Amino acid sequence: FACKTANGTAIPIGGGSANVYVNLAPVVNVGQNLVVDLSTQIFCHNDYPETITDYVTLQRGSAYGGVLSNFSGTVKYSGSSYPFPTTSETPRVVYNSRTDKPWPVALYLTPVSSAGGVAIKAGSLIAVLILRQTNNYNSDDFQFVWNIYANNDVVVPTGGCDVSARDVTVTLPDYPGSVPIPLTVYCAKSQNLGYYLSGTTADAGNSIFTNTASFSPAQGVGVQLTRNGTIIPANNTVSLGAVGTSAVSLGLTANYARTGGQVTAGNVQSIIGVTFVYQ
Amino acid sequence: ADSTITIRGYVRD
Ligand SMILES: CCCCCCCO[C@H]1O[C@H](CO)[C@@H](O)[C@H](O)[C@@H]1O
Repeated sequence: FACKTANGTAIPIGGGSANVYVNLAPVVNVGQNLVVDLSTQIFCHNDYPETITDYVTLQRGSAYGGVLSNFSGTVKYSGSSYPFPTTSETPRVVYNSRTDKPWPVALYLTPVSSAGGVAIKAGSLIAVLILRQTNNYNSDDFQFVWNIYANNDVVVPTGGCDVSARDVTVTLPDYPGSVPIPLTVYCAKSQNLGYYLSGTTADAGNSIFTNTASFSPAQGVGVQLTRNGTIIPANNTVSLGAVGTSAVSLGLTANYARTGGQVTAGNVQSIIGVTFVYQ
Repeated sequence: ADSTITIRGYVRD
């Protein structure tokens, strides 16, 4: 009994440990969010399938690492879902063919927000999985420890909804003018969703965001967002109605807005935060 | 914040 990975590392007969580098594509599912499915990443085989049968379980102590350790989740091992980190060894999976077959493990994240997310830097430890192998022949009891590393920069969604982009940049025409903000949201299942804006503002209305450009900032101007022509103040929940699996647009358009005094030539920049909420 | 929008612009003359 031995194992291989897709990224080119293996653990021999007797067990050991190995580093697994995986491309992450986290998505929201209903009631739980997928972090990574390792069944296409890790494979094992039986060396004497005609005579011996290997028993493979997900040992206890299997946990998230790095930043994700602060979250509770579930793990799908061969069709049934168990709490993650595992506090108990899962039931056995039978292994009986020389051909390398998947280790059916998929790590999920329990939702905690509406559309929130957590940033994972590439090279980060994201999990430590322990595979315990035994048989019906002798008294063998081996450990295969898998250190899962993130191959890429990603945001793992922690909510029941997801955005088209976590960080957006749009460019206005030279003053005066406006431009649409392509930004949509979808949910794993139907949710009554809403969002509100965040940022530093210059007006009593709390709607005109300050120009925080570092070099040659144009004075007298700021940015103001609209939806259907209506100005959106900061910290005021914009209701979207029901949002399902189909992406729904936030309907935002960025416009210039005068702050006070003379408008002079120069750069304009405004960072605006968007937070989603259930209604 | 769940998402961040960066709006860039210029005033020319
Ligand atoms: C006297 C022949 C008995 C056979 C010896 C082969 C050793 O078995 C290997 O392969 C077995 C699975 O094919 C495992 O159960 C065992 O732990 C080890 O990985």
